[PDB]
Amino acid sequence: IEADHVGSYGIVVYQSPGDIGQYTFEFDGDELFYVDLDKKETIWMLPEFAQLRSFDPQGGLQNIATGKHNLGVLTKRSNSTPATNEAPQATVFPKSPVLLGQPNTLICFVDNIFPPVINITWLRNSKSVADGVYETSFFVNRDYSFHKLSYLTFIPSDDDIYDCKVEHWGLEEPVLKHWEPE
Amino acid sequence: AVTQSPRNKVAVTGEKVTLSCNQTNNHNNMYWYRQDTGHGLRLIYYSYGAGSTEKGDIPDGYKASRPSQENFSLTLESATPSQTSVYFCASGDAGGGYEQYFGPGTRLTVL
Amino acid sequence: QVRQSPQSLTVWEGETAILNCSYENSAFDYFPWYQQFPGEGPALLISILSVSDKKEDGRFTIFFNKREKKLSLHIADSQPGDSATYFCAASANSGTYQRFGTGTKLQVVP
Amino acid sequence: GDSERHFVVQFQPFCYFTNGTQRIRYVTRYIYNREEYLRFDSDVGEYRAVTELGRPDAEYYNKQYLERTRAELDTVCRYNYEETEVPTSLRRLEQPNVVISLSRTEALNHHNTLVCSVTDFYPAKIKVRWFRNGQEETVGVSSTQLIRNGDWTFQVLVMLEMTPRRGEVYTCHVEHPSLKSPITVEWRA
Amino acid sequence: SRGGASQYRPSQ
Repeated sequence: IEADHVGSYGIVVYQSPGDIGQYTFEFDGDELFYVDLDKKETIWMLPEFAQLRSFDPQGGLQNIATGKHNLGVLTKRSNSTPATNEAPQATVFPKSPVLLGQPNTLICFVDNIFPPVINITWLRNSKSVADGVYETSFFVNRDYSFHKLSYLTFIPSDDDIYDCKVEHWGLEEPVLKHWEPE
Repeated sequence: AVTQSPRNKVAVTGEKVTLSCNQTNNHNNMYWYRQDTGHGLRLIYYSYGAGSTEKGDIPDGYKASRPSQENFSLTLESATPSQTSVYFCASGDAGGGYEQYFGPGTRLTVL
Repeated sequence: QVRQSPQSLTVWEGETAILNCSYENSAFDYFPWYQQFPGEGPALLISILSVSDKKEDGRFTIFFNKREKKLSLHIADSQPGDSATYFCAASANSGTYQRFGTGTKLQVVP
Repeated sequence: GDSERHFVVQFQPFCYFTNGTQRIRYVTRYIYNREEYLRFDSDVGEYRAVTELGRPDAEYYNKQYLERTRAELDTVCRYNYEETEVPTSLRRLEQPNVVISLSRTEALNHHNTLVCSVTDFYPAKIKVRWFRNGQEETVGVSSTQLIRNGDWTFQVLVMLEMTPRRGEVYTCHVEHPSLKSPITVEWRA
Repeated sequence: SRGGASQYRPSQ
């Protein structure tokens, strides 16, 4: 469908085994928030926003439960039809134009994710970097697969190379998306 | 068609009272209330029903347990006079905009 | 929170019993009234959505006033048998639990 | 449920807004794995089953929920837009950063590429153009599609194939809702 | 300021 604005208030994603779930709110394709199901807390991507609007985390928990319910009913009905593994695609690009010595952020956009289970990590020269890393929830795609983005803060150097490593059940070997200040 | 274990129970301060509930309606949600002159019904604990448990309006001094779809129990690990009331169990569809089905009730006295 | 104006009410069989209710959480969208007879638990009588402003079913009619967050249950042509305690509840546009009120006790004199 | 037998379900609500709230379309999609089996559509006004898999739900859903769902169009869609979007996302204005850079080496005659980087802006609507000595260039020009950063900002890169010369002035012109006046960046040999 | 959400409806 079409519009000037699109709101998704209550996207529910529940999967098994593992009873893995996700509850989010999207607006114009961006994450408003996701409900932390363990903390029972609404996590707004933009803090400022939380100062003006709110959402009771219980709404997410209540509906995540229904997700547990509908799944199963459907796993029983479908005659236990499992999900088919797709192969993720990754793209790496900087938030701002690269300038030697100036703080920037590297972004890894991973698309065509299905099912929504994945490990995305950063490698500075071939060594895993775990600090200064942020990850988004799973965004819904039109075809029902998903995308997700990961971020790495860093200082651009002539002596530094990067790679975004994606691990998924749809890949036979982890995918390394390479990137370096050109 | 909702049932509750003690339909009437009298315990002493400090005792570990445990009212239990049962619902055949095969509902996902279950609730524990308490009626008191001046407060009407007050939710204490509820469940999305698996092994789920959530705090209501007044959960202090209480703890609930939903071991299965049809069983939801309320537990006081140290009875208090302030807990002398009529407890109402309930069940309904996942939600809140859905009708809630109540049990008969349960009068409790600590002394 | 929910509030019920008539702390207590008595009317003679045949008249019109008006009950009042109010809340102040504009997010409330569903309001079900429960009826409780002495000895048993409460039970759903009539429920309305914030979408409409009226709902009828027998002698029972809910008058919902979106703004001012008022609400009232009218029982036209009273009748002994309608005499227990009535409860005005409400839930939000999120899917959160219902929140009841003080509850008005109605006595219908034959 | 033997070994690598993964199962998931998806609920995807949609509030499509056209011209503020003058027109709203509410769509609720029920997906099993990646298959949409049941769907509510305000246009249709009913819970029609999409595929076989959703055959058993239609009747029941229209019974138990039809009224509760139709209402969400007002209590969820219209409400969230006018009460929560208006003060937050619909008010977000982040200004573009704009810089020009050459792709190859700076010398006195090369078929290089000027890149105009327009970054960290919100919302999406934006206009970027290239000018050579005050005249707009549209021939060796190309821009990426809108790049969503995922942090509520976008960027777009616009390339201009050109051959630098003496006293030749290139300009990148950007117009965006967050700018009371357009931004213009200049580049010379 | 309190947002609402589309309720995910259970089956059966």
